Amino acid sequence: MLEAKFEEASLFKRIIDGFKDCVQLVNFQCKEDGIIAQAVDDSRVLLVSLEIGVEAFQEYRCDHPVTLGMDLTSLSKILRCGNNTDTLTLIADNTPDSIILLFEDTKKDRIAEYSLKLMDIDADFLKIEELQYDSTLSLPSSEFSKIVRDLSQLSDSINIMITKETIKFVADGDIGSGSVIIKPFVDMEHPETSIKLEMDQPVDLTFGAKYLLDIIKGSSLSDRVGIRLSSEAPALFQFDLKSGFLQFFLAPKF
Amino acid sequence: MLEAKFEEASLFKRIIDGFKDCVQLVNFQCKEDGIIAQAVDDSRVLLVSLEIGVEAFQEYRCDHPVTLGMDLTSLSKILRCGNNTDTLTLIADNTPDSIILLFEDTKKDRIAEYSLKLMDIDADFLKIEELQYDSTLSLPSSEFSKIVRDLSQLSDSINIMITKETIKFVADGDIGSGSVIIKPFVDMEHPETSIKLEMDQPVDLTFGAKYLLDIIKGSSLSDRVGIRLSSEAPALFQFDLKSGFLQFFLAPKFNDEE
Amino acid sequence: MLEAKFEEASLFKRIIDGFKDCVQLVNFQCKEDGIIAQAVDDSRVLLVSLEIGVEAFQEYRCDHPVTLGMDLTSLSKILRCGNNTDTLTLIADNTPDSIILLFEDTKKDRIAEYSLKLMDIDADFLKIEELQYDSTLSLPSSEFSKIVRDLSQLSDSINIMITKETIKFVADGDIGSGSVIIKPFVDMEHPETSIKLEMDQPVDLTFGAKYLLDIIKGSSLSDRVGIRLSSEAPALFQFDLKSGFLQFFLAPKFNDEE
Amino acid sequence: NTWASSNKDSPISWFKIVNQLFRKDPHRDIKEQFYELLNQVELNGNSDRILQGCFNIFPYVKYSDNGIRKPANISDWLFFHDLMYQSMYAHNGELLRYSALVPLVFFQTFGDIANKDDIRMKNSEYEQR
Amino acid sequence: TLSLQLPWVEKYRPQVLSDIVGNKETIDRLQQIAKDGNMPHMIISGMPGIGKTTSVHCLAHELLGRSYADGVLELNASDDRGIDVVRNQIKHFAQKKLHLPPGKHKIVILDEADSMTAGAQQALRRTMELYSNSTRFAFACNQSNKIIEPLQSRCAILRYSKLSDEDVLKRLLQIIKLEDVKYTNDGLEAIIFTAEGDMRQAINNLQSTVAGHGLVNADNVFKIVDSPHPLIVKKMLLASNLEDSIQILRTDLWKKGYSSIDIVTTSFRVTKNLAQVKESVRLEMIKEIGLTHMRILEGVGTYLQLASMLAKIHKLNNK
DNA sequence: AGATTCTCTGTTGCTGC
DNA sequence: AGCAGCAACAGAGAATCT
Ligand SMILES: Nc1ncnc2c1ncn2[C@@H]1O[C@H](COP(=O)(O)OP(=O)(O)OP(O)(O)=S)[C@@H](O)[C@H]1O
Ligand SMILES: [Mg+2]
Repeated sequence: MLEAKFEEASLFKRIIDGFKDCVQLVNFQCKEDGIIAQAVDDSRVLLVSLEIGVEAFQEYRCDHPVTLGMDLTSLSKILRCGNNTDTLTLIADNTPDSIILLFEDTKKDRIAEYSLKLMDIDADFLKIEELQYDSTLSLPSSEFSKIVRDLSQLSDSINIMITKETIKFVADGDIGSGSVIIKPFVDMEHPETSIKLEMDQPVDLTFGAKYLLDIIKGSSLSDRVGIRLSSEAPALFQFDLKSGFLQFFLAPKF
Repeated sequence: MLEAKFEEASLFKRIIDGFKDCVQLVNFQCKEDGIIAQAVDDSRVLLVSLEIGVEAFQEYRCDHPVTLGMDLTSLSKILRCGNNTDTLTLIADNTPDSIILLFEDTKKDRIAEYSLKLMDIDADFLKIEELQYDSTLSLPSSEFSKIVRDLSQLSDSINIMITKETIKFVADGDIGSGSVIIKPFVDMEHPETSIKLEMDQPVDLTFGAKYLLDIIKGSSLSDRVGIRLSSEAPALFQFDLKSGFLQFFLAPKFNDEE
Repeated sequence: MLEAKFEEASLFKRIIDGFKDCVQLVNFQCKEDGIIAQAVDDSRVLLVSLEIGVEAFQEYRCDHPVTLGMDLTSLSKILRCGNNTDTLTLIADNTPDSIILLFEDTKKDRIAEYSLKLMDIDADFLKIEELQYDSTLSLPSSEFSKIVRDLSQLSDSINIMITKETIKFVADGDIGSGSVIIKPFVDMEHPETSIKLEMDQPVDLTFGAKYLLDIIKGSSLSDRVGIRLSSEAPALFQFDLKSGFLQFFLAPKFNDEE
Repeated sequence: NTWASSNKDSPISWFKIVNQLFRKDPHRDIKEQFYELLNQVELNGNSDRILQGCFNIFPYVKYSDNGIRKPANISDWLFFHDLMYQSMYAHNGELLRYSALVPLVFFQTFGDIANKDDIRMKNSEYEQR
Repeated sequence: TLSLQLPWVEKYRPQVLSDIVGNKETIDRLQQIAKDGNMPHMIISGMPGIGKTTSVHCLAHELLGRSYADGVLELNASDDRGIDVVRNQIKHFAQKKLHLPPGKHKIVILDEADSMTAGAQQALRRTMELYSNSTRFAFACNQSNKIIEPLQSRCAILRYSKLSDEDVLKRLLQIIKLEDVKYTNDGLEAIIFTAEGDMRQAINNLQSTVAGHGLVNADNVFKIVDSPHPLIVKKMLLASNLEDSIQILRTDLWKKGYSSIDIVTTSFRVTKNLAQVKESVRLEMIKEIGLTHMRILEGVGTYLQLASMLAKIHKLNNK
């Protein structure tokens, strides 16, 4: 059965904010070691993959895995009742037709409970993550958001190019061209602002700006973002959670 | 004549915000003991009724009642000049073709004055309030707004059910069902957050969510909201003012009736 | 060549915010004593004229004037990368096909660089400013914005009337009429709130509210606004910069002329 | 006199097509004239207005008359057009291809060499509606 | 399988104006234009698959040389081509500064110009008029009537025609020589017959027959690419006896899976475009083909309705 | 913490097929 | 006498600045 209680409804709301808009259907699966969820957009260029370990919850009980699919729009519509500080418990039996969201305030006072209708989705979780990527980099997610928001205005394509000690984002369209160049650096005054880069091979990939814009939402879940690029596979943008992570795999433009 | 000066234009602006959208025409009447106003929506399921006593004003003079009708939209269009802190004076002669709104800053400086065209409406104020209602309850208005905003997403109908020591709001539609259950409680740490309930008879009524959404606007006028329900009449949602109140009477859905 | 470095990208962003919306094409020209820019709207009732002296920059080098025209919309689209605190350098060769905007953070870290395509515009800068205007007045720009925002709701025309020691803004339309009357006054408690007026001749001009609304944007560049009116020419609304100014010349309505 | 650029890029005013539908040239093959008129009616896309034009013009046109039957045969076509036009709002517009044929029945039935003058026309139907 | 090969329509897509076997007059015109320069605004109209997009692509490439990337603006029907795009992007490209040779100009290629809205087409007039000295417009459409007359007045009009048998035969022979394919005269004849002046369709059918059987023979072409649909319908309508037309409709069309809607609609086209019989009998046959269509659109589409339509057509032809 | 401005989304109206 | 595709305008929500 499904029985997962989040300390703050806010965490779940931000996680769902990440799937929001860019995907319509999400397939969740709870099990002994936590909850995972996957959603693929219609064009199949973006995969949103979530993992929340048992420790991210205030209470988690699972003696029998349950897989459940649902319309994200329906889910987010209901995901603004958490008061953020409310407690949220996800509940479902072993053969569910619905998923119950239970928001409660500390005191017995107010109890908002929802029963969301589920969709039947053929279980087919993808495992496209690579052992090694050509290049790996992490930087503050707010910085990544700005970089994406800058360039987006210029083109529907933003190119990411990596060479030794150099990361360069570029957009070129009708009104002109733009570029943002960043360099690796360790800031001891607070390392959450550092920019790391490990390059095994220079990379140069192009992505659709509309998708990178969907991806930047993860900033609200983590201070830093990890970006893993390869010429052999979809790029991975990852936002770590306490016991978990939200991952976005994006196929480069051919 | 009409001569009513509000200390802060803000109070009048929030009051009108309450009539806003849900009604088009409002009938005001000033008299010796204050100002009243009534507005009924086209489908006649909602009545908005206002009462402002003489003491709510900084200056009020009335030696001859005046009744005046006007388009709500026209009034709100003009009701964003108050700077909130501006002083507002409503002025009209005994046989008006217009209503004058006069906003002035403390110093003689900016004087914004408006002359709003009036509409002729057959004077017919309703007096549908009941002596006793089946059940009566009050709770923080922000809480009531959240309750309404939650459920609204699920259905066009929100049911309110009352049993001894239990108030339950429920919505059930396409995507599923939802409910908010609250219990009476006295909070001494600050009683403006308490939830009172006096039940003479269990009640169970359904209202059109679109209307409850119009009603929640009153939160901006009062910390608490009083809800009086009866199986014999429209429900009353009331927002108290200093010397006055804004009331919303809403007819329960028969099965399909807002 | 063009080589102008702004200490804070924010100043340039606010300046461009002023041309924004009301004009489509802007003609810039850098030279030995600074940068000027002019833009005229399609109906030719509004001219936006800028002047930034050499001292407004952290670094400015010019051994050869360059004139360049561009689409305002394209420029603003790119003008939200300044982080406000970023440093901004405008760069262009003597015969440019583009204008380079270079934003850099203090540290070598992040460098956002843009290459904006230019438009060819027949160089024809206007010099319509008058020696003397009938009346001249200055007042806080936030106050002027409020005055414009008030009246705008009432009509598409706002009249400015000046008589000895009196400035009066008036709008009159469908829902009624409004007016804002201000009087000259020196506030020593802080003279940036004073209202000065020098009248050589009473004036009474009407302007299209849509244009005055475009003009009020200059508040973000200066605490005060100077307004110069004449019955012989377009009115001048001016917002001073440290070494420079942003000017808006607006033609009075003939009876129907913005 | 400006019309060269019009012949170069502009089609045939539906009024000009209506007056051409009542004209027969004695020096050209009737089949070639019919295919030229079909292409002009199809290119205009406004078969309804052309037909309404034909309906207003046919009583004033000179046509060798035996017993005014020609008008009886054309009432059946016009009725066929009205059924087709009603069906265009109910069904996906595959039937639109047959709409160009009804105006050409006027050329077959009422086309005469006598009709050298352009008859001007109006819109009694909009006023009646 | 891991990857595919490029089709012969794309692989052997002409890149020089000499390789085009289309209309010789317009081809030499565009060749001389690319040789001398000063390319004017143009609108190329015609039918699908005759060398319209390839022609303008070759012209732009030969005229711009290496500056094709930064001097040519391609906009197809797959991209937004509304009033906003014409207002912002096309105007920014036309106003863009670019150092070009003293005989070249920036080219704006607009594929499928017959699909642009009226507002965009109206806004394009002054857009192409004020920048006609540094920006040129080339439209490629199938129906020139869909483009407004003001736009057609500012440009040349090139009407491309169908490709004769000789040109398509020569192009197919060149492709076979370049690909070393086993063929025969009757096979190429059947290919050209099933192409109907469509060079792209001809090359596609040739490549499909090659990859499906290896030998380009009339038997293979007919077994893979069924005979033209309109020709069997024409032979059915032009039948002299009712039983022959009924047998043709039964065996060739109904027993092979052709839907009744396709049969009646193909039937309408054949008749409209018929020239063997007179005008009045053609109009009567079109009238009868119409009632059958109305009955089939109402869901009464069966073989009996088509049989009755043929019977009524024969009764009309029965004097 | 509050107010103002900008951006995005939804709804309505108009035009074209 | 659908739809659709549209495009434009208005309203609401979120973010930034004072
Ligand atoms: N004259 C020609 N010579 C050689 N190949 C040709 C010729 N015309 C067409 N083709 C082939 O057909 C392919 C497509 O031609 P297109 O020019 O795209 O057709 P089209 O005439 O533009 O009609 P559309 O695009 O359907 S409106 C080319 O890539 C060639 O392989
Ligand atoms: Mg093409």
